Order: sequence, then C-alpha cells, then structure tokens
Amino acid sequence: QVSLALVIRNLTVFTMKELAQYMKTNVHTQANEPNSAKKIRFLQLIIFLRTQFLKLYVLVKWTRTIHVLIDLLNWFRTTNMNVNNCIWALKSSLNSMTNAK
Amino acid sequence: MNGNSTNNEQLQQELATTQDQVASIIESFVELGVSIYDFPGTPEATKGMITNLQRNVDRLYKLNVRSNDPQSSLSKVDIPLEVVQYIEDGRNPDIYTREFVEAIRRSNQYQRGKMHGLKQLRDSLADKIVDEFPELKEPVEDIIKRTS
Amino acid sequence: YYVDPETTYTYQQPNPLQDLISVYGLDDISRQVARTNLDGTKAVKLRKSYKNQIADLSGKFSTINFDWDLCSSVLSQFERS
Repeated sequence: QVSLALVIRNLTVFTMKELAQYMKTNVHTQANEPNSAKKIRFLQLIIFLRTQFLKLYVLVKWTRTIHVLIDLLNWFRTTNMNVNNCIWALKSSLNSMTNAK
Repeated sequence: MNGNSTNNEQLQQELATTQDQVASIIESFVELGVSIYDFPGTPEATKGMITNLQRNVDRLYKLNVRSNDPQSSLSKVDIPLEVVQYIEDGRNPDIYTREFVEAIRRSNQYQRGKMHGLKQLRDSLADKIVDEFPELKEPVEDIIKRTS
Repeated sequence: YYVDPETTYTYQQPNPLQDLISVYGLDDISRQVARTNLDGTKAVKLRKSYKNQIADLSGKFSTINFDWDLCSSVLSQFERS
C-alpha cells in the first residue's frame, strides 16, 4: 500500500533537494555566465516543480472523486485472471496426466 | 450510516482544502515565473520577489505539515501504475477507462455465459445419468446438493 | 465411494450471476463514467490523459539543513547586479 501523505512527503523532499542542488550549483557557478541564462534555468526549474505539483493536484482531485469503480475494477480483474489461471491449470493437468493414460 | 456520511464529508472538506491550497500554490508559482520573466531589477521588484519566494516556501511547508497529521483523513486511499504511464499524453482521461471497462464487461459476459453453459451441461448430464442409471439417481441429486 | 454427506460446499460469495455492481450500491460512479447514457447517446468526448483537467488553470500547456533566507539573499544580490 502507498499513502497520499507519503507521496506528498517524498515529492516535497525531492523538490527541496532539487532546489538545494540548484542553489548550490548557482553558488559555485562562475560569475562569467550571464544572469539571463541563470534566470532562464531557474524559471525552467520552477515550471517543472509547478508541473509536478499540478500532477499532485490531479491526484488530490482524483482522490476527492475517489475507490468504488477501482474496487469493482480490481475485483473483476481478479476474477478474470483467476479464471484464466484455472483454465491454464486444467490444460497443464491434462498434459501431465496424458502420460498416465 | 451517519458515521460513514460524516467521515465522507470530512474527507471531502479536507481534500477541497488541499485542492484550494495547491491551486493557490500553482497561481503563486505562475506569478513568480511572470515576475522573473519581466523582472526590471528595481529594489522594490527585488523585495517583491523575495516576499513571493518566502510565501511559496511557507505554502509548500504548510502543504507537507498538515498532510502528515494523524488526525487528517488525507491518508485514507494507492495509485495505478498503468494510469501513471498513460496520463502524460496531452488529453482528457476517458479512453483508458472506457476500453478497460469494456474488457471488464466482456470478461463478465464470458463468465455469465460459461456459468449458464456449465449449468445446462451438468443438468443434462444428471438427467441422463438418472435416466440410463436409475440406481445412481439418489447420489446424483446429492451431488447437486454438494454443488448447489 | 467419495459421496460424503458431511462434506457440504457453500455458494461462492459474491455470486457472479447476480448484479455485482449493485451488490454494494456501487452504481453511482459507474453511471458517472458510463460509456453511453440511458438513451445510448454519447455523453462526453473521451480522450487518454490528464491535460484537460488543468485547462481551467491559467497557462499554455501545449506540450506534456537548508537556509531559505540565505538563498533568497543570494538570488536578490544576483538579480540586483
């Protein structure tokens, strides 16, 4: 099982680590690089983090709509491959027992 | 019945609050990007940029803190990996559900048809075993009682 | 030989013959995202991915230990230069 709180925790830790790494890289980057490139890179990183947080927002909205269809869906899938496994087991049993025929 | 309704209302309110906070965070990030793109370099603009960064950091920290509260309902519900693979493709997420529910319904129809077929199979077999072998008629009905 | 009156097999629960959707009152979401309405007409246009759930938000989605104060000051100094 995975909790939405654990997704929030890991995503926020990853965002903090990425921001810290970007800040450190900007710190030890030589000043000869133009500030425009650094600003563009920071904007791109902010856009990526915003996209990740918007994916999380979609997971929040999904969980707000949500489990009923997912429970029925999983139960029907379990029945389906249980039937398939029963068929395969029957075929294997006949293949094995044909020798004893 | 009332407890389930109360727990659903709490979970809906907590997720609406979470949605509003994340939407505010996204709007603040959009404003931050707009300010960065159109930054004039004035000290007032720099102070506004610092304030916006601090507000974004505080909002992100608040989103994490409440979500780890043991009294929050936000922990109550996994995510499908097939959905995580499909969702990037620039669209409105309905064909994965349509086609997979169609497969589910096909499997259910196959199950029902095979159940009906097996039922008629064993009914006919019991009838004929009774017919040509009356002496075994009594266990056969018990067999039905053993199956049905 | 194997006829054991003490060995009784119960019905599998839930019974697949019955309407398994309505066993636990699970028809609301199924009706919400059903393929077709009660009249058979298409309800909503169908697609694959999360993009249209973010269209209401502003933007153009064409393609789809730590000292915060020190970093903010560094960014301010870099921008003011």
